[PDB]
Amino acid sequence: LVANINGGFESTPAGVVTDLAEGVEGWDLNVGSSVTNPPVFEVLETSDAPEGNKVLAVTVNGVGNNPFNIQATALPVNVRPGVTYTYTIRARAEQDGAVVSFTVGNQSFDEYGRLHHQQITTEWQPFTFEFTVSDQETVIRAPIHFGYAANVGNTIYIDGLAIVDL
Ligand SMILES: *[C@@]1(O[C@H]2[C@H](O)[C@@H](O)[C@H](O)O[C@@H]2CO)O[C@H](CO[C@H]2OC[C@@H](O)[C@H](O)[C@H]2O)[C@@H](O[C@@H]2O[C@H](CO[C@H]3OC[C@@H](O)[C@H](O)[C@H]3O)[C@@H](O[C@@H]3O[C@H](CO[C@H]4OC[C@@H](O)[C@H](O)[C@H]4O)[C@@H](O)[C@H](O)[C@H]3O)[C@H](O)[C@H]2O)[C@H](O)[C@H]1O
Ligand SMILES: [Ca+2]
Repeated sequence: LVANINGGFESTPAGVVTDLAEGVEGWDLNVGSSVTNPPVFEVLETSDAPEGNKVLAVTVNGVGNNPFNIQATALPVNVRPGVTYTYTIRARAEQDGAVVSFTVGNQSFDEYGRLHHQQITTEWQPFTFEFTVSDQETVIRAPIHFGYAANVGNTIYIDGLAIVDL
């Protein structure tokens, strides 16, 4: 059982994402208002997909006030208080030098854990951490943050988010 839905983008038709809010089931891709140069989100069919046939590509053309202004959040993430989950995802970038934070938190924005400010290379890597649901929440979120200025001009690819009981 996986806590998150559509973790590998296989539920979504290929193409540029034109409905950030609802166009990728299991995810919210809304952009913060402080961003003035829009990013591009695209579900890509590709033979190097770590799983299945699709990945999500995020082209960062500019940043805003906080790195969370360019983001992909998995939701809902269905969990149980007390349980420790393993988070795993695959990521790479068009150019070495990209930076991503992989986070999990509640609908209050309190975080349970993160992998902070990770360097992303041109080759796929698994990024993994454990976290415990430490409050009473059963429906949480998994925000991925791309809006670091180091990413401007780059494209970050993600696939295979799986949040699983340890
Ligand atoms: C967390 O602290 C980090 C710290 O930032 C690091 O520097 C450090 O080393 O580690 C700690 C954790 O151990 O920071 C989170 C934000 O991180 C991102 O921005 C800051 C940057 O330094 C960092 O690199 C980057 O990853 C923060 O979560 C954010 O919380 C925002 C709300 O903040 C309040 O409530 C939670 C409290 O903890 C804070 O003190 C309060 O100010 C929240 O902002 C809201 O975002 C809305 C949009 O949301 C959607 O898009 C962004 C997605 O992240 C989100 O899932 C989507 O739903 C917007 O509409 C609101 O107006 C805005 O307030 C951010 O979404 C959330 O990511 C952690 O709380 C904090 O512990
Ligand atoms: Ca996939």
